[PDB]
Amino acid sequence: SDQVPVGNIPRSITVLVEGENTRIAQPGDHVSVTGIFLPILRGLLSETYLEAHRIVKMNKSEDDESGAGELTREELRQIAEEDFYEKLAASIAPEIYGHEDVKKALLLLLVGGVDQSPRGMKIRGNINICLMGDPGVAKSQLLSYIDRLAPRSQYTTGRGSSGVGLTAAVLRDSVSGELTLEGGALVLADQGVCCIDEFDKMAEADRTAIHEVMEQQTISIAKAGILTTLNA
Amino acid sequence: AAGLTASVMRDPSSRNFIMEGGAMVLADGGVVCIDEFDKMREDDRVAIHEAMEQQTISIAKAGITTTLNSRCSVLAAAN
Amino acid sequence: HLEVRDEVAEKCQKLFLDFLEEFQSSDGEIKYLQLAEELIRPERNTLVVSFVDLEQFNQQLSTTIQEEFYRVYPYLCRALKTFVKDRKEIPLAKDFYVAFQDLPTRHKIRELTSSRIGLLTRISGQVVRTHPVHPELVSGTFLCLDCQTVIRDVEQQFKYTQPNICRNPVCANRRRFLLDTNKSRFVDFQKVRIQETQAELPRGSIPRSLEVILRAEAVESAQAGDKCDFTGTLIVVPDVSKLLSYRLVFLACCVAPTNPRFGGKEQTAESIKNQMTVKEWEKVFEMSQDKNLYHNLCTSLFPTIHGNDEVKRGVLLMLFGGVPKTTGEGTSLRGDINVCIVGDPSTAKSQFLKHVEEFSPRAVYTSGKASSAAGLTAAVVRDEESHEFVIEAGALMLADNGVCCIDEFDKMDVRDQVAIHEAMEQQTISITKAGVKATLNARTSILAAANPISGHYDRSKSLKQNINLSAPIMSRFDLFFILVDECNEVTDYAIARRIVDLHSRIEESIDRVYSLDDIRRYLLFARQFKPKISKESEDFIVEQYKHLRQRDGSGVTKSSWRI
Amino acid sequence: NVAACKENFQRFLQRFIDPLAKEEITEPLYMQRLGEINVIGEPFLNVNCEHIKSFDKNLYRQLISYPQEVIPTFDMAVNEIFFDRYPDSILEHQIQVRPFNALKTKNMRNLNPEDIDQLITISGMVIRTSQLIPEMQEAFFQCQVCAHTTRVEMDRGRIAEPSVCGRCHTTHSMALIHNRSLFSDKQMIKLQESPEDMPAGQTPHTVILFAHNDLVDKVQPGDRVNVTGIYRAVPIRVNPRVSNVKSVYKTHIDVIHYRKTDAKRLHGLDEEAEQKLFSEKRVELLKELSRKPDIYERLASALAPSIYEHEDIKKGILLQLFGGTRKDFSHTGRGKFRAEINILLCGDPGTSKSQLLQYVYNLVPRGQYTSGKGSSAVGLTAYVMKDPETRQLVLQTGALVLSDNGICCIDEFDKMNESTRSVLHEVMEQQTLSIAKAGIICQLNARTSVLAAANPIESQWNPKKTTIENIQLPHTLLSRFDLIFLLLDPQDEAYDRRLAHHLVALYYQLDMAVLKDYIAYAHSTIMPRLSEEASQALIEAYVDMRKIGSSRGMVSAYPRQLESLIRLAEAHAKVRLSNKVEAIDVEEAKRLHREALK
DNA sequence: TTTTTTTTTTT
Ligand SMILES: Nc1ncnc2c1ncn2[C@@H]1O[C@H](COP(=O)(O)OP(=O)(O)OP(O)(O)=S)[C@@H](O)[C@H]1O
Ligand SMILES: Nc1ncnc2c1ncn2[C@@H]1O[C@H](COP(=O)(O)OP(=O)(O)OP(O)(O)=S)[C@@H](O)[C@H]1O
Ligand SMILES: Nc1ncnc2c1ncn2[C@@H]1O[C@H](COP(=O)(O)OP(=O)(O)OP(O)(O)=S)[C@@H](O)[C@H]1O
Ligand SMILES: [Mg+2]
Ligand SMILES: [Mg+2]
Ligand SMILES: [Mg+2]
Ligand SMILES: [Zn+2]
Ligand SMILES: [Zn+2]
Repeated sequence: SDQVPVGNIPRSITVLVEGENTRIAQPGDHVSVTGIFLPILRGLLSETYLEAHRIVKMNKSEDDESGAGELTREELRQIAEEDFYEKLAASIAPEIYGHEDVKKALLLLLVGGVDQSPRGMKIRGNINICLMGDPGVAKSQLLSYIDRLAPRSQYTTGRGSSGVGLTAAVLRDSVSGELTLEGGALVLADQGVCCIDEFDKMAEADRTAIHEVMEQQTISIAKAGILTTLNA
Repeated sequence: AAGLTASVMRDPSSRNFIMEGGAMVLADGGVVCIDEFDKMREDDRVAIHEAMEQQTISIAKAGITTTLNSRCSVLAAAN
Repeated sequence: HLEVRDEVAEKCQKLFLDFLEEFQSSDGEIKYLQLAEELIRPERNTLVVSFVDLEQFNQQLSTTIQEEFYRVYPYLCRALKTFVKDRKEIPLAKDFYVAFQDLPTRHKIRELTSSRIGLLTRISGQVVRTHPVHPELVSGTFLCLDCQTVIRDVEQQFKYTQPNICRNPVCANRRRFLLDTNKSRFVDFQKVRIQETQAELPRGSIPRSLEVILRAEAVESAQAGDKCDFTGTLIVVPDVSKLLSYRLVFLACCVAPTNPRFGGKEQTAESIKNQMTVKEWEKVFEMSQDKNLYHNLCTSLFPTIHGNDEVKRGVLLMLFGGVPKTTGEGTSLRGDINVCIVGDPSTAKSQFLKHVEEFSPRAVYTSGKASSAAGLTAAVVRDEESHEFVIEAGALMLADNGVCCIDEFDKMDVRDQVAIHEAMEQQTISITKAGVKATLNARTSILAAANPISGHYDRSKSLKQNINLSAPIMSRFDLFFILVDECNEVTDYAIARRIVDLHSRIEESIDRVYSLDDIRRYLLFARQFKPKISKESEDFIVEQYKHLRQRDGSGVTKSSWRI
Repeated sequence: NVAACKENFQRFLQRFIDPLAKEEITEPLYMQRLGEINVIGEPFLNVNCEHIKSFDKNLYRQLISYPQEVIPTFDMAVNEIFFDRYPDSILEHQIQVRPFNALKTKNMRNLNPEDIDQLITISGMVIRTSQLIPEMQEAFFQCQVCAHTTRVEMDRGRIAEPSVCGRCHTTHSMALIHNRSLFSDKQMIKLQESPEDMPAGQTPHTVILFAHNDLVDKVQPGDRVNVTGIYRAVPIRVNPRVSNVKSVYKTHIDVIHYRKTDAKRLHGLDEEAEQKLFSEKRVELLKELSRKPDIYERLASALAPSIYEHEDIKKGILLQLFGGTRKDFSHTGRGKFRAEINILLCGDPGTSKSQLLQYVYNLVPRGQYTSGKGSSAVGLTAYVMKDPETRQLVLQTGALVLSDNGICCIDEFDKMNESTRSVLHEVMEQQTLSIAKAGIICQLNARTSVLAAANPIESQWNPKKTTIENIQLPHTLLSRFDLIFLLLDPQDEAYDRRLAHHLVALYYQLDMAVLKDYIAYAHSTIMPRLSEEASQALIEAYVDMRKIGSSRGMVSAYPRQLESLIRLAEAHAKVRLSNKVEAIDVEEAKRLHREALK
C-alpha cells in the first residue's frame, strides 16, 4: 500500500505454488516471486494467474540470508572482545545522542531471557519495557529503530488501533456467512517484538486486552464462532 | 428532515456513510429563512455557524471528504 | 412370465383378514365389526387396530408385522378393502388405511440407527413446525396418448416415475403419456418436524430432530408445541433432484398424546365427566366437597417452602384462571391473571417458577437474558424450499392457554420488553413483515420474577424507582409480591430446620395430601365453570372499590403504584 | 499377500510377551484380551500396532501402507484363534481388530500426498458432529414384468444394474427398491489442531473425519482425542451434471480408532464401568491411606507442587474435585440440586492466581480456559449460527456447556462488562440454560463448576474501604459462590525471604496414580448421607452467620449459604471415604468458610 | 433487493 498512487485501490494477483515451493510463505508477509504469467483455460477476454517458479522472502528489506547467516572467525574476534556487550549498546540508533543506559536495556529486550517449565508451571522468558518520559526525547525514534532491527516485528499506535485488532478478531464473510478468525498485531509478531507508542492515549477498554499476552502469552477467544487459544 | 447543512449517514444498502447536502447547498444565490434559532440540532447549529463564516461546507468524516459551496442568504428570527 | 407370489406377504394378509373377524371383546360381539361401521360415512378411512390384542389372538403374526412392517403394509390395507365390502355403499375405488397403536416397547430419537429401517418402532418427542396439508399421488392412472387406452395402477416412488410401457402392441409413445387426474388416487400428506423430548437429552448436548410424515386421516393430529407419541416406520428417502444421497425420515401411521390426563380417549363438564374412572370421580367429588381446600393445595403444591403464605395463594389463583369474556362489539376482556415477584436475593423466587413449570402441563420456561423479541412472540423465516416467508411460533404461543414463566424479567433489553407488552395488552400478536400479514392469539398467563435495582429492595421509594421495567408493563400485571429479607432470627431457625430436613430425608418429610397427579385432574375439571355474580356480591364489590381508593387518600399515609 | 499375512499375524496374536504392565508373566496378552472379549460383549480387539513392530517388521510395513487390504485379514486371523471359546459363548456380529498408536505420528499441517491411503495418526479437539447419514451396501432390484427380485452386492465401491430379468428378459426393467436394501451409518466430524504443536503466529486448521458403522456416536464436541485412521482423497465435480471433475482433489480421514485416555489428566466419566476394573491390590491401598489422621492435608498439599504455601486455597480446590452428593429430588418437585462447588479468588496482583487456574485446567479432563475481554455473552453459553449449506439457523454450544463435567476457569473475571457477566446467573446456580430464539426454543443443562479469579477495584487492596467495596461485585452474584478466597500481600519480611528462596529454586531443576485413582474410587462408590448429630450443628452454624455477616458489612449471608455448608460438609466426608457425615465434617467445612474472608 | 443473530467500527 506504499507504492500505490495517493488514493488508489491496490490490485491483486494469483499465484499457483506447487511442487517444492509450498509451505514457504506465511500470510501477511513481504515476498518476491518469479514465474510465468499465463491466462486461464476455459469470449476473448482472459483472467490471468502467476505460475510461481521461485519464492524468496524479503522481510529484512533485502533478502532471507539464513543460509549465509553464519559468522566468521574475523567476527568472532569482536564477539570475543572484553566489552562486546558495550559495543552493541552504543551501535543502536547512533543518530541519537545520549541515552547510554536505555540502549543497554533495549538490547536485552532483543535478546531475551530463558524460560523454564518446572513441575508444569510455565515462566515466560521475554522482557517488556516502557519508556515514560517528557516530550521530545526521541522515543518514537528508538521504537522505529527497534522495529527494523527485528526479524519479526510490528508497529502499532495506541490511538489508531482497537483492542480486538491487537489480539485477534472474528469476522464474517458476506459471501459464505461463515465466521473466521483473523490474527491481530500480537499474533503476527509471535516470535518477535511488538511496538506500541502513544500508550497512555489508548482507550481503557482496549488496553486490558494486553494483560493476557504479557503473562501467559496466549490469546483465549470464546466468541460466537470460535473457541480456541492462539499462541502469541 | 435531513437537516440544514450536510450530514454523514449510514446508508442501509451500502452499510457505509454517505453525504447529505441539506438546504444551504440547494439554495444557489437564493434566500433561506429560519425560525426558533435555539431549536436546531447542536451539530447543525455549529455547521450553520461555519457555513455563514466561510460560505461553504466541507465535511471530513468516515469516508466523505467533499466541499459544497453555500451561496444563499440567511433571514433568521430569534426568540 | 406371470408375477411371483410374495408368500410372506399374502399369508400375512390372509391371517390378518381372519383376525379381523374372529377376535371378540369381553362379551362376544366382534369388536372390529362395529368400529369398522363408522368407516363408511365420508371422511373416515382409518381403522385403529390395537397391537396388544393382535398379540392375544396370535403371536406368529406379531413377529411378522414388527419385522416386515413395510413389506406387508400394502397388503394389510387390501385386506381391509375386502373386509369392508359388506356395506355396499362405499365408492368402489375408495381405499382404507390401518393404524396400529399401543406398542409394547418405546425408543428414543437417538436409538433410531440405520438398522431400524423398514421395521415398526415407536417414538416420542415434541413438535416444532407443521407445514400445510397437501395431496399426494399414490397410484396414477396414465391415460395413454396414441392408443387412447388407459394404462392403469402405476405406483409412484417419491417421484412422478412416468411408467413407459403399454400393453398395446402399437403404442407410438413409450415416452409420452398424459395422465388423467379425475380418476387417480390421492391421499393427504402433512410433513412436520419433531425435536427430542426434554427428559431424554444427554447432558451437555443440543437436541436432535427429525421429519415425520403424517399421511392419512391422521393429518392434523399433531400441532406445534405438543408432546405427541408417534408410531410408524423409519424409511430412507433419496434426493429427487438427481433422479445418490439418502436421508432418514420417519413415516408415522398413528399419533396420540404421550400421557393422557384422562385415559379414556382423546370439551365441557360432561364430556370430561364421562372419562372419569370410578375412583377418579369419587376423588374429585371428595375434594370439591373438602373444606379448607384453599389451604391444602398450597401445602400440597409447594411442600418445601417455609413461609410466604401470601405468594402461594396468588400463584394458585393464577393457575385456576378467571372467566374470559367477549364484548358484543368485537373486543375481548382478558380472562387470566398475570403475576410478578420482586425481592431480595435468595428468597425463593426461581423456586416458585420451577415448581409451577414442572407441575403444570403445557407451560414453558424462559430466562430473560437469553431470549429475543422474535423468539418470544413470533418470527418470520425464509423456507427456501418453498422460497417463502412463513411464520414461526414463539414461547408466548406454544404455551397458549398455559403459563409462561419468565425468570429475570428485568434483564431483557429495552426493545424486547416492548414486544412483550404489545402482547400482554391485546392478548394477540401482530405480524407485519416481508410478505406476511397476520394476527395470532395468545391467551397465556405470565409468571415473572425480577430483581430490584441495585440488589436490595429499598423500602423508602415507590416501585417505579426500585425496578427498571417500563411504565406500561407495570400496569398490566395487577398482582405484585414484594419479598424482603427482614433480618430476623425466629425465621432463620425455621428455614434452617426445613432445609436441613429436606436434605437429610431426601424423599420423605414431604407429607402432602392430594398427590400431584390428582391435582392435575381436579384442575382440569374445575377449570370448566363460568361462575356468575349475585347482586349482593356486586354491591360488595363496588363498596370494596370505594374502600380501596380512599386508603390512598391524602394526608395520613402513602403507598406505591397508586390505585 | 493375503494368506501370507494371516499366518504371520496369528503367531503374533499367540506368542507375544511385553516388558510392561496392564490393569495395575501372564504371557497370553492378546489371548487374554480375546478371552475377556468372550466373557463379556463388545466384540472389538484393541491391538497396538507397535507391538507388531517388535514381533515383526514386514507386516508393520504392510499394515501402515495397505491398511484396507490387510485389516480384513486381521479380522479373519482373529476369528480362528477364537477357537478356544467357540463352543462356550456364541456371540453373533463378528470379531474386530483396531490398530492404533500410543503417541501421535503427524500434525494436521504435514499431511503430504505420498500418504494418501495409508494409516495415519493425528490429534485434536472435536468441534462439531452431524446427524447420521445412511449409506447403501446391498442393492435390491425388482422387475416390472417378471416381478423377480435379485440382490446385487456392492463389491468395488459402486453398484451395477443387471439389466436382464432372469425370467422375462425385457433388457431393462429392473428398478431399484430403496427401502428393501441394506444401509449402514456414517457421521461427519471436524477436528482442530491443539494450540501446542503449531507454527509461529498462525491460526488453527480443521480436518474432516468420517466415522462408520460402530464408531458412529462415540465422541462429543469438546473432547480431545487421538484419532487413528486411513487418509483418503476423493474427486469432486464442477457441475453436479457433467462428468468434468476438477484436478485438485479433496481429503478426509476414514477413522478407525479413538483414544481419550491421556496420562496426565484424571479419569473422565466414561470410566465408571472401568472402576470395577481396579486391582483389589489397589483398593487395599486406598482404604488404608484413607485411615491416616491427616489424609486431607496429605493429598491437598500434593496439588501443584510449585505454588508456595497458600494452605487454604489448595484445600478448597481439592474439595472442589469431589463435590457434594448427587441426591435425587425428582419426587419433591423441587427440581434438581446443584452438587458442584464454585470458587472465587480475589486478591492484589502477583499473588499467583492465574497459575492456579492454569494448573487446574491442565489437570481436570473436560475443561476450558476463558478470559475477560476475549469472551462474549453468547460465546460462553449457546449461539445460533446460519448453517452454511442448508441456510438454516442451528444451535451450538458455548464454553460453559462444552465443559459440562469439569471446571470452567474464567480468568479476568472483573473485566467483563456487566452484560456478559449476568449470564452466569443461570448456568452456575440451577445447572440449566433456557434458550428462546428465532426458531429454537429448548432447555439445555450441564454439570459445570466455575473457578473464577478477579482483581480488586483499583487493582490495589486499599484497607480504607470495606470488603464489599474492594470486590465491587453485586450480591446476587457473590452468593452463587461459596468460597470467596481473599488473597492479600502482607509485608512480613520473613514471608518474602521464604518465598524468594522458594522461587529461585525453580531455576536449577506423593505420587499421581494414587491421587488419579483415589479420585475415581471416591467418586464411584461413596454417597455420604447426613446424620442427626451433624444436622444439629448445621442449624446453629447458620443462625450465627447471620448476626456475624450482618453488622460488619463484609458479605451478607443468605439461606443459600446454608446449602453450601452441606455441599462442603459432604464433600469433606468423601475425602476419607466416610460414607456418613458426622460432626467434625461440619466444623472443618465451617472453619474453611469463615477463615477465607480474613 | 426481504428475517434473525452476532461482531466490530462509526456517527
Ligand atoms: N537526544 C537526541 N538525539 C537525537 N535526536 C533527538 C534527540 N532528542 C530529540 N531528537 C529529535 O527530536 C525529535 C523528537 O521527536 P520524537 O522522537 O517523535 O519525540 P518523542 O519522544 O516521540 O516525543 P513525544 O512522546 O511523541 S511528544 C526527532 O526529530 C528526534 O530526532
Ligand atoms: N423461604 C425459604 N424456604 C425454603 N428454602 C428457601 C427459602 N428461601 C430460600 N430458600 C432456598 O435457598 C435457595 C434460594 O435460591 P433461589 O430461590 O433459586 O434464588 P432467587 O430467590 O431467585 O434469588 P436470586 O435473585 O435469583 S440469587 C434455594 O435453594 C431454596 O431452596
Ligand atoms: N506463592 C507463590 N508461589 C509460586 N509462585 C508465585 C507465588 N507468588 C507469586 N509467584 C510467581 O509470581 C508470578 C505471579 O503471576 P500470576 O500468577 O499471573 O499472578 P496474577 O494473580 O495472575 O496477577 P494479576 O492480578 O492477574 S496481574 C508468577 O510468575 C508466579 O510464578
Ligand atoms: Mg512520538
Ligand atoms: Mg433466581
Ligand atoms: Mg492473572
Ligand atoms: Zn399405448
Ligand atoms: Zn423381469
